[PDB]
Order: sequence, then C-alpha cells, then structure tokens
Amino acid sequence: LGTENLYFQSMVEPFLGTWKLVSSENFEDYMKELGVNFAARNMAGLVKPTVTISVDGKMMTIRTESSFQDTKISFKLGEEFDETTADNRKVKSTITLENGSMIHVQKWLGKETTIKRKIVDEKMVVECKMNNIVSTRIYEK
Ligand code: NA
Repeated sequence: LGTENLYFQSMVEPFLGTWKLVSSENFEDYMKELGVNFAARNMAGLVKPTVTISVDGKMMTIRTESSFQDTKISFKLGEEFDETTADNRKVKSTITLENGSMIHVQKWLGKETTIKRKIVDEKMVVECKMNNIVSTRIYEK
C-alpha cells in the first residue's frame, strides 16, 4: 500500500512535528462549555502544551503534553474511534482531512465539539468550537 499513500503523505506532511503553544484566545470559556470546573480551566489556560503530530504508515498519532496531562490518540483518517479525553469524557471521535484542514469531531451524550487544525504562515491554527463558543490556539514548531 506504499503507492496507495502518495496523496495521503501530501495532505498530512504540513501537520507533522513538535508544536508548542504560542497564543490562545477564549480557551477558558471553551473548557467551561465542555464541563470543566473553574480551577481546571483557569490553571490549564495558563500553560503552553506541546502537541506532537506523527504518522506510522496510515496511522496518525497526536500527543498532548502539559504540566497537567500526557495523552495521545492514534487513528486512521475517516475511521471512527473511541477516545477518553484528558477531562474524562468518553467520546466517539472521527478525524478527517479535507482542503488542508484536519477536522476532529467528538460526540458524546448527544453533545458535539469540533477541533479544526490548519497551517497558516508555518503556524498551526487550532479552532475549538462547542455550542457557538470558539477558542483559537496558535502553535509554532
Ligand atoms: Na492541560
């Protein structure tokens, strides 16, 4: 399936690397919408996580490290998977990559949140949305 990954390697390549948070907007209110309490969202909002995006064949891994978590997800694009989030939600996740945007949808208890990533001027721009609450986080590598 080497030959089967020609277009795959092209679309995933811009996302690969060890990204570090440089700026954040409205992340506390986004976390509030997820159901995280004030201490957790206030303290987590102050740190700068490292997000490592890698691939092994067709399997993508995204690792998130901070003072408060060390979590990772491994998945194939477009294939739903079970995920236990850092804030202890048990969700159904599907991650796709179209038009240069990696879109991660999490579904649980009839609720939904979307995490969209794109590369703009070599930076990774991450948009987190839940019920019309939007947070934007920018990372550099
Ligand atoms: Na954190």
